[PDB]
Formats: sequence, structure tokens, C-alpha cells
Amino acid sequence: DVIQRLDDLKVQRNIPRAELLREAVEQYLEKQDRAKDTISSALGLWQDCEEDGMEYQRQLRKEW
Amino acid sequence: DVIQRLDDLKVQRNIPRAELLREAVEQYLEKQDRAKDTISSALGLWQDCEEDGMEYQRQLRKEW
Amino acid sequence: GSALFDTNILIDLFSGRREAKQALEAWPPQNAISLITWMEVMVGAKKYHQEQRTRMALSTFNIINISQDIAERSVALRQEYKLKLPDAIILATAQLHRLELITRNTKDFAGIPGVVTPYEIH
Amino acid sequence: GSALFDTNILIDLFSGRREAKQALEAWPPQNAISLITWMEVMVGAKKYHQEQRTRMALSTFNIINISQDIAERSVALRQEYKLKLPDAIILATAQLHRLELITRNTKDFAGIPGVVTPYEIH
Repeated sequence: DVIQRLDDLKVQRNIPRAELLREAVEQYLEKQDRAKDTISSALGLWQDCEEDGMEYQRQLRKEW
Repeated sequence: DVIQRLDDLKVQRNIPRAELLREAVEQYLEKQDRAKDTISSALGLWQDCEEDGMEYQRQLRKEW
Repeated sequence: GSALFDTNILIDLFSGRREAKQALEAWPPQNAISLITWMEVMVGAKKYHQEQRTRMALSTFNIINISQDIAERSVALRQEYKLKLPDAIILATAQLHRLELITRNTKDFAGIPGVVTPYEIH
Repeated sequence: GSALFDTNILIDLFSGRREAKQALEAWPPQNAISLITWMEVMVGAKKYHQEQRTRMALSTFNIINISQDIAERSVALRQEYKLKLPDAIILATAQLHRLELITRNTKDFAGIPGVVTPYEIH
């Protein structure tokens, strides 16, 4: 039924279903790329932070 | 920019100022003792509770 | 002269302290509490099995949710005054809405503008 | 199929642990954090002076505010699993958005459905 929505999508678009997937697959992979980018620059973003995250957490749950 | 609301309430009502003032004062009083009722209703609701407020607060503050 | 009441005062009231009744009467309705306070009071409402009646009393308060710029102020207040995070959030809530913060906690809140200490434990 | 991430994993990420990097890449974007986590992380950013760029990394997440119905769930969850209030709020956020909860806290969260622990350290 993903195949049906694909070809009634295709009525509108005038494009082979394989470009509908190399649309679908593409955009998705680009979305994953963006995440990878953000996470990579965050690591490690705190220059001078040696703290363990779980230790950190336990402190602020008891709030310092 | 205050009482030139009220003297036009005189023409938007056709009732004296000395009336408009009473309704105001009486609605105020009415609002206050709905609170005095709520507050008096909530006093000792937890009866069987010997727990102090700060220590309670400091307890769940810390972690809980 | 609107009022935001800290958790310890509401707890005092439900526990039957007349000092809290006097604290809540000392300010014009409708008064306010943070969502943080609502939750911590409901913890006690459940333990003591007053849940429906407490929820009834609490709903007469303006109940202010924690949103992005209460959170914004909260982070800032926490460093300026060296505050515990929930303390900072309740203080941030008061500031943003221009409410007096009424709390029994002097240790943390003394020297902080817009905060009133109503009464004392022995 | 998305997850909500606890503060400890985000702290580990900014602190330079690949363990946290992999834990995040193990779930699809857009991921989510509680507004509580946002505050916890932004406190550390100040300490370490990255506050602007940390704010930009957090913005990629879905920052879920603390609502009245999240408050009601947290109250219940706190009693059920004997959770601290912030932990209950974060668990409540994940349940009401029907997200998996990713955390390194195995002490409090083990035996609770929908809670996954990606990695361990000393």
C-alpha cells in the first residue's frame, strides 16, 4: 500500500517511481547526515570539561 | 484616565456613581471570602500530618 | 502586589499551620504557584490520601507552567544567586510575572529582591 | 521510532565521550529532550563557557515543555517506581510522547518498560 500511494502520487508527478524512491531514500539520508554533523561538533564541545555525565547528573538532581 | 471611565459608566448605565462604587466594593469582598473559604477549607486537610514545610521542601528538593 | 507561594507554605497549610493560613490571607487572590510546587504538593496529597481535595484547593491558584524563557531565566538565576535548580525556577516564575515570592527559606533567598519571608519554624 | 535522551548522555557528549556519540546515532532524528534536561545542560555550558554553541546543539532536539498532564503522570510515576521528581518528569515526557527513554541510570530505571541503557563506564 506504500506502492499504491506511490503511483497515485505518480499521477500528479510525471516521474518514474524509481525517482520517487531516489527522492525518498535521498532526503532521508540527508536528514541522517545533518544529525551526524551536529553531534560531531558537539563532541566534545566543552573544552576543559572532564566531568562524568552520570556523576554530573547525580549532583544537579541533588542540585549543587 | 480613570474616573473618565466612571462618569461615562453613568451614561452607559444610567445609575449614579455612588451605586457603581458599591457593586465594585461588594464584588471585591465577595472575591476575598471565596478565598478565605478555600484557605480555611485547606487548613489541616492532611490531618495525621506532623511534617514541617521546610524540611519537607528540603527533602524532595535534595532529590525526591 | 500579586503573590507567588513557594511549596513549603502550601505544605504548612495542608499540614494545619495557622501561620500559613495567615500567609495566604495576607495577599490578594488570585495568587500563584509554579507547576513545580503543584507536583511536590500532590506527592503529599497522595501519601496522605487527600488527593481530590488537595487538587481542588490547588486549582484555585494561578498555576504557571515552565516554558522556554522561565527556563532561560532559571539558568541565569541559578548562577547569580547560587541556587538549587527548582529554587531558581520558582524564582524565575515570580520575576517574569512580577510576583512577590513568599517562602520560608531565608538561607537560600535572603538578599534576593522581590522575596518575602512570612514566618519562622521555632 | 524515536527516543528521548536523559541529561547524562548529553553531558557525556559535550564532555567528549564517543560513548554518547554512538548512543545518539543509534536512534533516528529528530530526537527529543525534556525542558528539564535543557536546563541541566545549559548550566554546564555556562560553567565551561560554551553557552551559545551548546544552545545551538540543543536546538536540533525536540525540547518538550513540562505540561499539566506531564505533571500528573510524573506524580503517579514517582510513587510507582520510587522515582525522584526530575526523573519522573523525564520518564513521563517519554511515556506521554510514547518515546523510548535513553539513560545511563540503571539503578533507578532498571525494570521499567521503555527505558534503554546504551553504554557503561566506571
